Amino acid sequence: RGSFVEMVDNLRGKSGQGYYVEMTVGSPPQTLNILVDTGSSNFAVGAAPHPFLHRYYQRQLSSTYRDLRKGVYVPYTQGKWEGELGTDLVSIPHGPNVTVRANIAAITESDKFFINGSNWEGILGLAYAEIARPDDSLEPFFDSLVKQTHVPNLFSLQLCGASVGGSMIIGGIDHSLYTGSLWYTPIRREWYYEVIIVRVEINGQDLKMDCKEYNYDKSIVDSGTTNLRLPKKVFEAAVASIKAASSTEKFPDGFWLGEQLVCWQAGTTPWNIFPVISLYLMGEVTNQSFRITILPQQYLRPVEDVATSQDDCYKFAISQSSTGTVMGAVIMEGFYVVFDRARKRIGFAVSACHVHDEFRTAAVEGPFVTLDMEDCGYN
Ligand SMILES: C[C@]1(c2cc(NC(=O)c3ccc(C#N)cn3)ccc2F)N=C(N)OC[C@@H]1F
Ligand code: NA
Ligand code: NA
Repeated sequence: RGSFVEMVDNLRGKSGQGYYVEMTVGSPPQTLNILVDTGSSNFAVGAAPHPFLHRYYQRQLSSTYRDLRKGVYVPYTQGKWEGELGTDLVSIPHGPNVTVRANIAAITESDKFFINGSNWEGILGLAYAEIARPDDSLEPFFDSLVKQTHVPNLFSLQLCGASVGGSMIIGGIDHSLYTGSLWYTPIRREWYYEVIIVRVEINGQDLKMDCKEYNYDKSIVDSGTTNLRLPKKVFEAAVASIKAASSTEKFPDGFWLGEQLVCWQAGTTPWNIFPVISLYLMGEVTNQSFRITILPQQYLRPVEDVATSQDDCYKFAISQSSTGTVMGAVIMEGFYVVFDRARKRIGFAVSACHVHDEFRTAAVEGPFVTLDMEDCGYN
């Protein structure tokens, strides 16, 4: 408990491409890099020679592979994959020292799924069976891990943004990964890691929206999404106060819609004209909340692949949603995030590694008094 040196620094990534962990599947073990995703629930790996893939799972080489004789077809909003279900022995080399028999979807066809130039070739869905494909009887990896071993039913994520890195602590919390105190918000329902946002401030100014709007139709914590996505009506209001707060420069409207980059002369980004964003989350106690605050260092993402520009270019990375609030890598990179499944709660603490400056830092502060927090949840 509290100290897991072998697991610190076990994540890697490139900006724009997510955070992956090394895993092994089958006997003898095949090493694969696997995207860590708290917004889905299937363990799914490339299992054929798609040109974008460095490595893929070769079931024929594994003596402990068992076929389930069932296909799975998984379309997303963007992209899809299709695959064949089975089980096999799975370990995490920089993880707990155990091996478990997990479901694996061997991906045999995909579209707009793998990223060309990325270093990962599957996904580890860490959310709950309720959203597993094809249905909730396909037990997710972390459920198998907890059933089969003595690993405590929790994991924690420290995502360090821009090469990126971080730590996934499986079965525990490592106190060297955060400063000050953890504050917990209840998991409203076990499917996604769904939470409830009770108030939103831009530079300390309240948006003053009916709080149910913040959670329409849910709010989730998702390591497999880069952006902070906000429900359309909330995004319109939040961009409007952000534009106002940042008045002392003017940008094309396109910038705010993520339709254009903005660039500055290297080493001169004026962070200070951009406001901080705070989300108050439902706390553990009736009428009690806490707040997390992120910086423009989190929501202005650097874009390297600008082979038609010389300078320091950024994407505005808060965007409108039709799926509810998504607290993606934009939120998570400020924090050490504890997925405390055993107590159905998610903890946040200021990350010991988040990107900040001399004037402002990401922050997790409480308690605050907030009434009618149960009305904020959408039904
Ligand atoms: C399974 C799914 C998914 C995620 C990804 N995720 C990614 O490419 C990706 C990229 C950058 C960052 C960051 N920072 C996180 N993830 C790719 C394909 C997918 F297919 N997971 C989530 N959470 O959202 C969309 C999709 F459902
Ligand atoms: Na157990
Ligand atoms: Na600490």
